[PDB]
Amino acid sequence: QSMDLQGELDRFGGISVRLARLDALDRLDAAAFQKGLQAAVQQWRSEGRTAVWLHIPILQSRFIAPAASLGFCFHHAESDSSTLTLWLR
Amino acid sequence: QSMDLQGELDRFGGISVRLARLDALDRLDAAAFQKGLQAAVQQWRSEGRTAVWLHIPILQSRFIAPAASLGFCFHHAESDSSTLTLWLRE
Repeated sequence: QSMDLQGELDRFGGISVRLARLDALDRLDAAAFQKGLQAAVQQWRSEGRTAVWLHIPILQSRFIAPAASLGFCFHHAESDSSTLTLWLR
Repeated sequence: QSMDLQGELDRFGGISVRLARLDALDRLDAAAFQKGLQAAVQQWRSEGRTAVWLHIPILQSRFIAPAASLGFCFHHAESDSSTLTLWLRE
């Protein structure tokens, strides 16, 4: 198998990933994340999820560009974190 | 012989740095940017500038965490770019 992103389903059929839960110790390599996020996104499409949300603390921003390469864009940012989203259907 | 960050002086005595300008070909190493940013801020602080605003296209987000390590925080982030800031007047 492969990387468990610990996605939380919301009431609108969407799914949320927080990097503070997934990589609590800030030890996760960006390329490995890209690989896990790519595989997760493929899975979440074929189960008819509506959207994916990625919440990324500022010091963990290494995860943004690889997410972006997969379609994610900025929704908003607080001073110390950002939230990215990918619309699915 | 420090790296030129190609800062743009605004009308309020602050500096804008735009990664679309500084690294148009998307070839600049994140660590090299950090070292250059650090030095640039020393210079800007010494010359009494107001603040720094960093504009960073989304695919170039490797530059954020290093900026953050020097005290920058998000100002705004939407769509395919984000903006970071560091207030210099203490």
